[PDB]
Amino acid sequence: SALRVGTDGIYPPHSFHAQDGRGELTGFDIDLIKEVAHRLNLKVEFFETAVSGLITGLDTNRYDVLVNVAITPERQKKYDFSIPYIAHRVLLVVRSDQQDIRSFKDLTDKTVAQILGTDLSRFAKELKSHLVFSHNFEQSLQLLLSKRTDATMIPDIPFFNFLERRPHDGNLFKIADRMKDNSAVAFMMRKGNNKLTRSINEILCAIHLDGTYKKIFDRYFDKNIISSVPGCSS
Amino acid sequence: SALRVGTDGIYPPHSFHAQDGRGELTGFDIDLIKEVAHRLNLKVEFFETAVSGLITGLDTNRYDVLVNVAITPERQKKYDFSIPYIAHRVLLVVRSDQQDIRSFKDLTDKTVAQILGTDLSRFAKELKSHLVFSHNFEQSLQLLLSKRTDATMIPDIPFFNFLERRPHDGNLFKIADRMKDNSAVAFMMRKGNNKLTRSINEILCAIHLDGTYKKIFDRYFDKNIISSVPGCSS
Repeated sequence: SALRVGTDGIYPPHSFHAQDGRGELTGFDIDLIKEVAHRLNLKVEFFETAVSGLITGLDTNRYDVLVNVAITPERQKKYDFSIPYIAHRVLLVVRSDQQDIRSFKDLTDKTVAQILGTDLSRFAKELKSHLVFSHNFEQSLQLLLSKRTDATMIPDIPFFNFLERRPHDGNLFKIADRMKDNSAVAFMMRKGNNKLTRSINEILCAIHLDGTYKKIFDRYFDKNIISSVPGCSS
Repeated sequence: SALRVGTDGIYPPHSFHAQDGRGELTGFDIDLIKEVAHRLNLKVEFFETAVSGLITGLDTNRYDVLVNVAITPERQKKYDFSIPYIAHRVLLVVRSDQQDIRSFKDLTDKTVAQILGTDLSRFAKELKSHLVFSHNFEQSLQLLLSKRTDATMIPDIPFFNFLERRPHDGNLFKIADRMKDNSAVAFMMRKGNNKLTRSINEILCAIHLDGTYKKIFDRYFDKNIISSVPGCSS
């Protein structure tokens, strides 16, 4: 019996292909949902889709779980989430010599790279920024480097992953601003299978309690920069 | 229409009576669930009940939500939880001149104060401590100070609250040990109460986003000492 998971595998360190993009799907969220599946005695099956098509596949029952989804009011009304399993902080990233962008408000009438069909893309359009649509976070940062855009709103997790992979490029960017709060991130499912949701939850707590959560987290993130969520009790 | 909430009102800063016992119910978790009920146009009705009977009362349908409950896999199997709204850290507290307790393992054959029917009382019993059952955290700590017990396992929130009330007392206690992670705390409901749980989650999100959570949190806690949990994103 299968746990069907939708992802886009061009998003290190969440979901990506080993061997410089040529081998097996791996990443924090990939390893976690695999462990979840393993402990539920389910066969995991992955299905890879461009981010703008991820929620559609969930809606039409092509798969049953999406990974690394930020909880928002509208999504909570329409879908079921797991307990949060990580938190990210939205950053405003610019070239290191940029001077006229000091706040999210400053993005009005500036050129900003975002991913089509994402909430940060929606935010940028609402600020009356000028969008250039990228296919993932690596490309948003490349568009920023190359001067196609003057900023990108990007969560900390993929930004710091880029600095870890490309340290000599780090000096070309700076954080101009950050959201005042971090954001809970969870697995997202269609409403109406409370049973699967409660099962994933119980298993996520088990994974915290036995040290496996910390193992997987420290494989992919630096604990001094990226926030974890609380553990559980027994 | 009512939201029935079970609580024991002798647990500052969570749930306690104003004017040293004579006034209305107040505290962090009380104000929070009042705010949630208010946004749902529900009248709250509180059912004061000793901790040993809180979960019993929920099972008995005497009320519909319990506040300040630690998530455990054994509870996640049997009950619905809201998204977490705070975290605590379990501390092993002894008198500052206690000599032979340096780890939870050292509690075997020690006398320890714990609250009847709690998970931490169960853990003390598993360690083969000798149990002195206490009626609440204040009594746990008073048992310790008066040398009627030699330890108590207590979460940081009520332990700091005791010190805030007694600011020359710092040096009467020491923290001998602490759990390795903090512990997610949520509202707990009967299993299958999925529409109430979803409503509470939506309202908790809304509270995090409009600054209400921060207002309530800061009324009761020192943000440098007590952990909050991640925010929801707009």
